Amino acid sequence: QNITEEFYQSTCSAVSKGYLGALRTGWYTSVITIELSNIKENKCNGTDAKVKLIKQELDKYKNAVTDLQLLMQSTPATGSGSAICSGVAVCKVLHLEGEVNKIKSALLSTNKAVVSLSNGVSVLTSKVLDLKNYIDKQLLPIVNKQSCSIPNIETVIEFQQKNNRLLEITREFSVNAGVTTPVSTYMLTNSELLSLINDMPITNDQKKLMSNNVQIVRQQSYSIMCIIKEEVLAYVVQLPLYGVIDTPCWKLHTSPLCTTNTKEGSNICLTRTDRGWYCDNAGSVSFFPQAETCKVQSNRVFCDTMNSLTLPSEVNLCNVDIFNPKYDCKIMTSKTDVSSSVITSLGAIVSCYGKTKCTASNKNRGIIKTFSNGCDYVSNKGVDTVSVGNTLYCVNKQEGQSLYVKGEPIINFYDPLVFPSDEFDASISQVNEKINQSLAFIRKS
Amino acid sequence: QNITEEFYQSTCSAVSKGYLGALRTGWYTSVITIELSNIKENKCNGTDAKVKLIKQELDKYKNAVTDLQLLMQSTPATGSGSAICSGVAVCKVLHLEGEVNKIKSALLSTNKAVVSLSNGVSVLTSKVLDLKNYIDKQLLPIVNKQSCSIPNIETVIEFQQKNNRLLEITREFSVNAGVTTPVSTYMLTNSELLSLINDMPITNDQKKLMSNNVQIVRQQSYSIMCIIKEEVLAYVVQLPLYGVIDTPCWKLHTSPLCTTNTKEGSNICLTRTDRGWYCDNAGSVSFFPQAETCKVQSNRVFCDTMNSLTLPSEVNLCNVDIFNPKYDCKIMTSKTDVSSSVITSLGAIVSCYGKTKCTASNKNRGIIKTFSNGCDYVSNKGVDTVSVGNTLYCVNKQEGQSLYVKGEPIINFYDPLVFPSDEFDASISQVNEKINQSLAFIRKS
Amino acid sequence: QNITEEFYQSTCSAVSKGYLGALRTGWYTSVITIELSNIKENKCNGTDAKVKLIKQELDKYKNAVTDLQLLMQSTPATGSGSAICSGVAVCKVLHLEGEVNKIKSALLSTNKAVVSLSNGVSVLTSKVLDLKNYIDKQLLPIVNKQSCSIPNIETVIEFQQKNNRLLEITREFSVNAGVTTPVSTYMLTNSELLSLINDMPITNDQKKLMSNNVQIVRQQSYSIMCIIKEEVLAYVVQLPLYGVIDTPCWKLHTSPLCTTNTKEGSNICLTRTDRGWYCDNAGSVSFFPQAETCKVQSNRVFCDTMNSLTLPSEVNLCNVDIFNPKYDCKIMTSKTDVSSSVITSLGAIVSCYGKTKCTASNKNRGIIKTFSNGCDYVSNKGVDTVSVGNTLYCVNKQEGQSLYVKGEPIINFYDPLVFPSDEFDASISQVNEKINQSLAFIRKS
Ligand SMILES: *[C@@H]1O[C@H](CO)[C@@H](O)[C@H](O)[C@H]1NC(C)=O
Ligand SMILES: *[C@@H]1O[C@H](CO)[C@@H](O)[C@H](O)[C@H]1NC(C)=O
Ligand SMILES: *[C@@H]1O[C@H](CO)[C@@H](O)[C@H](O)[C@H]1NC(C)=O
Repeated sequence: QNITEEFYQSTCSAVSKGYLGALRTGWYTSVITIELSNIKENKCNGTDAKVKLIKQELDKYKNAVTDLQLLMQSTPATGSGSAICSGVAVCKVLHLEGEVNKIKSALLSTNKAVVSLSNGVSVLTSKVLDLKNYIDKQLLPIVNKQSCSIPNIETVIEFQQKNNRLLEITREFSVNAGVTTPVSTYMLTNSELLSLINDMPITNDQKKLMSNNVQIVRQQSYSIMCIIKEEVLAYVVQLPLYGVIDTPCWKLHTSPLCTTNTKEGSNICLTRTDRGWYCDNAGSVSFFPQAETCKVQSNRVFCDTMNSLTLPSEVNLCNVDIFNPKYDCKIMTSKTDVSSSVITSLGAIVSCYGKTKCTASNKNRGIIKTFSNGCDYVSNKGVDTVSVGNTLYCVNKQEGQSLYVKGEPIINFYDPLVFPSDEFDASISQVNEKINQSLAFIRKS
Repeated sequence: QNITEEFYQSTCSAVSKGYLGALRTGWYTSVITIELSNIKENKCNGTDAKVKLIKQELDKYKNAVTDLQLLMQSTPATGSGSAICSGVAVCKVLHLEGEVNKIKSALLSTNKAVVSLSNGVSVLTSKVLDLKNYIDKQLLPIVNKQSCSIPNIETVIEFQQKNNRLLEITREFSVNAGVTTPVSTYMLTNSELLSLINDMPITNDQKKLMSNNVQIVRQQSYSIMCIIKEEVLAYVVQLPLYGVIDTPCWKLHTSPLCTTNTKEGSNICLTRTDRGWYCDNAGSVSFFPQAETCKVQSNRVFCDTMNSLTLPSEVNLCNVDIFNPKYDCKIMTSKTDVSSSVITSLGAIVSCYGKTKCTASNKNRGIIKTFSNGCDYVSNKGVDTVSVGNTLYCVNKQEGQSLYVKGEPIINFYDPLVFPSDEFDASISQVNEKINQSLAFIRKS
Repeated sequence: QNITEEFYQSTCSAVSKGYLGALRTGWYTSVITIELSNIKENKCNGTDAKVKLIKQELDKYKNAVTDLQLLMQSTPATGSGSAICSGVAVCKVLHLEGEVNKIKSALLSTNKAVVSLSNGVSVLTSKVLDLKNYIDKQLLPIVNKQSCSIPNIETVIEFQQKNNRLLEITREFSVNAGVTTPVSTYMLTNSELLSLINDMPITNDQKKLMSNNVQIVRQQSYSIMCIIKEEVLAYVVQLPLYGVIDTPCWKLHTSPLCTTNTKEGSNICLTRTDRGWYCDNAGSVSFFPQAETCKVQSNRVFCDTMNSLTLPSEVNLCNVDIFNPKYDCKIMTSKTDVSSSVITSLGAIVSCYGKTKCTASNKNRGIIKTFSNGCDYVSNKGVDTVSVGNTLYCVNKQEGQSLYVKGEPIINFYDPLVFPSDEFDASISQVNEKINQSLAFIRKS
């Protein structure tokens, strides 16, 4: 809906609210088959140029098959094993006798079909390429006589086009040990992906979500290689199921908060930690510390709970009262006052320290705001760029309302002499405990 | 010019000087257009193989267009938004009525043309592919009658070649949400890029710089997707403008500096921080902490100020006097004495501790130097490899002069009992303050 | 052989044993040549469509050559220079007069041949593509008369197929500054790679190792561009030599170990550091801290000593007695008790703290184990998934024996009041020294 922001002058942090999250909680697996032709090499008296072209492209087909075979003889472990049991379980059933034969029978007359496998799983199977019909109908009469028949030039071109997708799939499955992500258009065309979404047990509102964000769905999908057996190449595509929909989400931005004394060696700094994406999830908050685990489109966020930490909902109270006893808000300390800026969703935090020249400009008016020393913020309303030293950042021109929440910077409530200035993973109450221990050591002395 | 190095035995660090830097300070945007053909699907009585091949490749063209359309209906946010306002501003003008019509008129007779847009911007527009002329002249008489005309086999091949670039551009813009970097040869051929450089408002010496380093220019460029409207596919290429040229640059190398006592638990360590690239920039120093933000060719360095910190020029004094009061030189402390090596531009720093077997060899002479415990350095003059434990590093055979600056290791000026051994972001004066506080706690006790 | 595991309840860590390692200790270089045709552009009266197609593909060949030339005029430095001297040394010899002429003579009649170069190096050279013979025999009579001869349509297609590999090689060498890794099938086909392995000075058991793990070999190989000179395009492929074979290897898994008091602010935490792969190597242990430097297939591990640290073999004693004086086992401390899990090779460590809902389920039985607060472990025998908060991890279904080594968690031997709770790189004896210093400051007070 309406994206809003709140800059907290006291902690040098901003919160971008109003995003609707879609969290991955399940997987929907589907079998993608390619019917191949078991045609060991055949040699006939051949010289005409069309026959040579056919045997060359046919040799590229034979090698793609032996290569997928050496990929499946020994399958190297991947860093994705913790996210693919759903699909590996389908591949293990397919290796059973008769299971590849069932899908070969269901897709005998149609391209798409639901097939009830062993393990009681009603999976949706599909056949995106048919090389067995093409090689056996158009090519075998051409290489399985005493002397080769002459194929027309249209067949030579059509076979290079059809065989291409097999080769590109073989290239991707080979360089990535059978597990590819994102799922490319070679693994699944956009036309095949949307029809696959349409044939899923999800709400009509959920099909609209995935169909309008196909690139994000591709980036949160996996393609797993199964088996080459009985003239069938099968591989599993693991598509995301978003069990959490339209959940409130926000993004925390933090920047160093130092004191602005003029004598070096007398300044202390604090920075809030755990910046990133937060989403309400099942009575708790799902936090995403890595930056690439959440894709954003407009007001919408797509996260994977695979790379999240589960925190109590009281973690949001670091945003309204950082000194609040229900949650131990985390900070880091240092004496490292280098100027920097963070481009938020609707503005910019600027931490200006020392002699750094910090400013905010409009493209036609020029410099419209000069930051003094400390931590400050400017909205995107009327601002295009922000300069810190020799670096120019661009402000997001997204529509929304910014709110500047005035307050005394909390770094000023701390005595420099007893401050712990090198904590790398501390907490507000931890630092206070270090101050009580440094104050007991001076009373005693 | 002449690359030189200075190893500082006192701080276990080396500085590689003599590089000439080219820092990105601006962007030069250009519009790249592809004229497409609005030919909704047309069906005629067709069976001949050439007609089938044409309709298949034509179907691949129709899907590439609907896919670029679903990419532009909802454009996902990227981590590059802080670096692309220059190009997003051109796309927003193109969405105005009449603006795509202007560039369609300027490139009616020629491929390249400067076009004055709204917003007073004289951008250089180009038309690298013409599918509207080819489909409407060679293909439409073939599918827009009662029965399809038979196209010759040369047309079938020429259309698969021309249509290919559209498909590869669609693949890259789709998997990357409309923003690609580096800019591939599909987005812009080397022939098109060099002619685009030649037609820029830069010095003759600056065109020679970018033309001789096209791969680095590609790696520091962005390709942004604009709009598909009125049979025109437009996308913006953002090329770097190096406002800083031939500026002095240097690279700092640091390695842990420990004491070499024989009893474990009695050794302390120090390591200089902020290793990376430094360049003189507008009265200050631009520091690049990330390693991949600066590309090196010979004596030349290409950095992006987007990922830099602006530091006072006194930061260079950590290299000549680390105990110097004008700048608080930063260090890290530990008791972690593991042997390691750093390959510098003209030699190697070796931090040898414990029982580790450290050496420097020549390919035909063998081991020519055995390092004892502590931090040392060897030039590339006569040295090919350096071995630390079970690891063999290769020495850069670049020509230059190395200078070994002798001095007492500063770790020896510190008493172990009161040393702070676990600081992760400290400073020379900070550590001295921790020593004064630990010395007041023992006087008191 | 048999993969086994040991979970140590006292330190919240697990060790996966039984892997056989293959460590890279050497390089085997090979020259890959492509004979090109020096045919500056030639123009004849041309209009027929086959001639146009030939000149278009020929123009793509001419540009691929000028592009490889601008790549070799100025070669940008790469982060791989410390691992490629073996191949750069072959390129420097090839630039000598007569050296490219020798390999051009040895591969005049055959595709593969061993060639003794200057520098006494008996390298294996190969010629994977012949464009000089094809252009000069099939194309030059077509563009080097007064008017162009008409080539048959088979030649037009065969030239687009042959020229393709040159263009794909030019694309990869251009975007990566002459050094590519992994080595793609365009640089070296699987058929060419296996024949290259077969012709190497290695044991019959070592050829079987590399031939059965070609994708891992590709990922641990480099392709380096040499020179374009006298109608010859040469580039060096650096293949790994595994000097260490069948060496014992193990993987250490660590998870935070906190106390489980009910009052926040009274809990302390410890986590073992240096998680990753360890292999016995030449009387010491080769440790691999980065996760991507070791590829695993079944019981087998493939590491590169380029990114390893050499540690004494006593480092294994942190696994049986962490309080052991022969090695100072490393830990990190905090007060950061967030629940998490680590999927091991044969089970899962679960660090459950606070109100987090931690469990282990079987697909058909449901929740079979509920973890209480502290650090615990569950084997893969009967367990499919493990849930921590809102995150579901998948358990590896690999066969092996797990051993739960019971013991009191060592975090309970520490008094909270004097514990150092913010160390980021500490050691067991270091922390004890901080406790002795905090105990002297309270006796004194
Ligand atoms: C520090 O001492 C004050 C004084 O009584 C007390 O109120 C506060 O709770 C103490 N802080 C901690 C973190 O124990
Ligand atoms: C530590 O004490 C000495 C003794 O007077 C003083 O000279 C020095 O400046 C002090 N160091 C710091 C960092 O305050
Ligand atoms: C701390 O003091 C005890 C008491 O004598 C001693 O045994 C121990 O070795 C000391 N620890 C360190 C790390 O010096």
